[PDB]
Amino acid sequence: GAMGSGVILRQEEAEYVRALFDFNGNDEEDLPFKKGDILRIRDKPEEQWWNAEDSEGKRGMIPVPYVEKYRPASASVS
Repeated sequence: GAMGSGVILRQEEAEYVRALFDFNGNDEEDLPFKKGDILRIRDKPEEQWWNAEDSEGKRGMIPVPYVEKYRPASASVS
C-alpha cells in the first residue's frame, strides 16, 4: 500500500558559529541573536545554537545563521 504517511525529508544537522551581529525576531519558537552585547542568553560561540532570555526578554534557540562562522581551534584525540 501507501508506505508513505506524509513525512518531510530534512537534511539539517546543526549550525556551529559564534554570536557576532544582532538581529531581532518575532518568533516564539526561536530567539533573536545579539552582537556580543550584554544580555542574559547562553549563546554558543563555537556553535550557532543559543538558548536563553535575550535582552528582549524572549527565550529560545536558533542557528544564528547571521553571525561569523566559528572553528574549534583546538582539537580532540581518540
